[PDB]
Amino acid sequence: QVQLQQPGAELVKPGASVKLSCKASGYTFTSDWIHWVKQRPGHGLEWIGEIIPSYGRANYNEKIQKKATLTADKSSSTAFMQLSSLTSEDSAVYYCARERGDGYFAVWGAGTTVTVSSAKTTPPSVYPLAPGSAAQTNSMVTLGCLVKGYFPEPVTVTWNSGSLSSGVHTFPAVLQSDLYTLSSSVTVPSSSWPSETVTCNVAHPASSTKVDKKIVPRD
Amino acid sequence: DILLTQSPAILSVSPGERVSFSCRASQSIGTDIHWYQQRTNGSPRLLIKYASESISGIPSRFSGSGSGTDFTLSINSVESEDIANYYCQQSNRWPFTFGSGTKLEI
Amino acid sequence: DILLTQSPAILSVSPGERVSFSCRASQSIGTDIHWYQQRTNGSPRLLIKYASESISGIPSRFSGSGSGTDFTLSINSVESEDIANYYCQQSNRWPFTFGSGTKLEI
Amino acid sequence: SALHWRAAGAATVLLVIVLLAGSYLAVLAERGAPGAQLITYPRALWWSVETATTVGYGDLYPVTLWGRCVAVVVMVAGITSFGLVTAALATWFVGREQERRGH
Amino acid sequence: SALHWRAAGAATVLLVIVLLAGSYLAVLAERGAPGAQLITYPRALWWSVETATTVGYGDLYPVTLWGRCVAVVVMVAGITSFGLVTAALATWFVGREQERRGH
Ligand SMILES: CCCCCCCCCO
Ligand SMILES: CCCCCCCCCO
Ligand SMILES: [K+]
Ligand SMILES: [K+]
Ligand SMILES: [K+]
Ligand SMILES: [K+]
Repeated sequence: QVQLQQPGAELVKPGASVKLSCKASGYTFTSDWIHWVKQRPGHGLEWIGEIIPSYGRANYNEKIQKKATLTADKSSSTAFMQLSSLTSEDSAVYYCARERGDGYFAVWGAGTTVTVSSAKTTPPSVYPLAPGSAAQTNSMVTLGCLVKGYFPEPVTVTWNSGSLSSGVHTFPAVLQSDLYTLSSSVTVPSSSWPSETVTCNVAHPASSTKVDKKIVPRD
Repeated sequence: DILLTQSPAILSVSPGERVSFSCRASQSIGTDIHWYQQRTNGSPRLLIKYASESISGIPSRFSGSGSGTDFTLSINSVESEDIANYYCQQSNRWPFTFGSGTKLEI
Repeated sequence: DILLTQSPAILSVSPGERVSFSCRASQSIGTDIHWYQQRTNGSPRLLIKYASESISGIPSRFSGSGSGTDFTLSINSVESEDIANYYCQQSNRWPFTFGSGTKLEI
Repeated sequence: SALHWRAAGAATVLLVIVLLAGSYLAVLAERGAPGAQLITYPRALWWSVETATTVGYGDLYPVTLWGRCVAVVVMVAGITSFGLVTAALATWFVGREQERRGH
Repeated sequence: SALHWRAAGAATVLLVIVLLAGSYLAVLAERGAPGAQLITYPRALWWSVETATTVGYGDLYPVTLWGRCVAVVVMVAGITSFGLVTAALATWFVGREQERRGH
């Protein structure tokens, strides 16, 4: 089971603060340390700090301006990272990771995408992408879904609740007018569709929404 | 603090070919180096610990070697699923630090 | 004797921008490095001790980091009053020695 | 069982406790100090043992105030414990010699 | 209080005095010698302790004649003091065993 659970996203207005959480399960030892790592888009991994739940002491990277304050709740096995007075420079994915006191990060959380912006949250609109009536199909057929007008990142797109993974491409989102847009592609044998259903599932953490859109041939 | 240099930043190999990622530490760190794999939009995943120790669940294809200041992560016969960014990390001295990463291109 | 190299000798930054002064020791000196500020016609003033320890009376804006041979003095959001010469000094081995200094220009 | 044997046994158990606690506390005291090497538990236990026996190779050692205080406790506990074993052995020989003399 | 306990206590107090004096004198002897590291009081006290316990990590040590003479005094004081504690413990066990035998 997932050893470290982190929320998908957090939108923060410039100057405000946010408290990220990391719920741990599995074996827990008095020697465990919970680490936090920051990663800006297209960049590497940056160590932020660590905390030992059994004692409550925290240490921080001295090379960077201190934005975080780490705490831990033993009864709920949850570690927290309070980030305060954020700016766009603080926008990034923040991972939590567990170290058994022996130097390596045995496991990592899925990461929390933090976006520092004044813009407002907006759920995505999911539209179907089915071939036109004049499109000639091969032994395979390509379908998809358009996800536009959402903010902030990210959105997770799966096909048939995840049962369909092969032949799937989800393109990086593009930012225009304070809103993101992306499409996801799926290819299945031409014979299996529409006989066998194909649906895309779009989850938008920031708005706590998840919608499904069945892809059917045009009228 | 220990600086971990990973060069080249990008490594291009042909399918089924053996590849080697480099990690050099600014000072001797014994065998206290660990390697992680991070695929596009994924979280980091431990591949090798203490320079050459295998992790259960990781393909035998992956192996590590070295001690002191120079380390290597090797993949015997690369395949598509190995396309990702690879990072080294040291735990010899505080604070733990990460290398800047190397991308594998096929 | 330990040689302390401070380069560049002059650092130009825009108002409110973060700045970092560099100090490299000819050999490893742990965290036995201290930083001083000296304004035009003024006497030196201790800013940071043992590489990263705060001194009461000094603005939170000032911070230090590093260990071994490479050290850094940082100022978050520089302002006019920070215009001065900055010197590092080591106390790991006898005799104590000073770096040649870096001037902050805005 | 005579006192010296019981005290020797007790000293051994206490020493093992000090080694484990010292290992835990050394890591707690040293992480956060740039350059420190006594920062993972397995090698910290090794360090505690080579400190308690007074061997002190120099491969690992504390650089902080609290880590050094922990080290002093480990040192004293080790010296005292091995010293107590010596004292117990002496008592044993003394008792045996008295007998051999008819006392 | 019996002699061995009083002597043990006294030895401890004397050792603490030697550690403090040794720390002060080590810095006095070492500053002025190019390359010397035993030159600030806090680490000199740490050095005096790891010397008196005979651990000797090698992180710090005297390079001058007078600093080395100071070190020898610290070493001898530490060995003698811990040795005296061992001797006191042996006396205690000996006394207890005699009793257990009805003497
Ligand atoms: C024996 C000395 C006390 C235990 C170590 C405490 C460390 C506190 C954090 O720095
Ligand atoms: C125990 C040796 C005498 C104390 C040290 C004296 C140093 C004098 C200056 O060099
Ligand atoms: K010894
Ligand atoms: K020794
Ligand atoms: K050595
Ligand atoms: K050495």
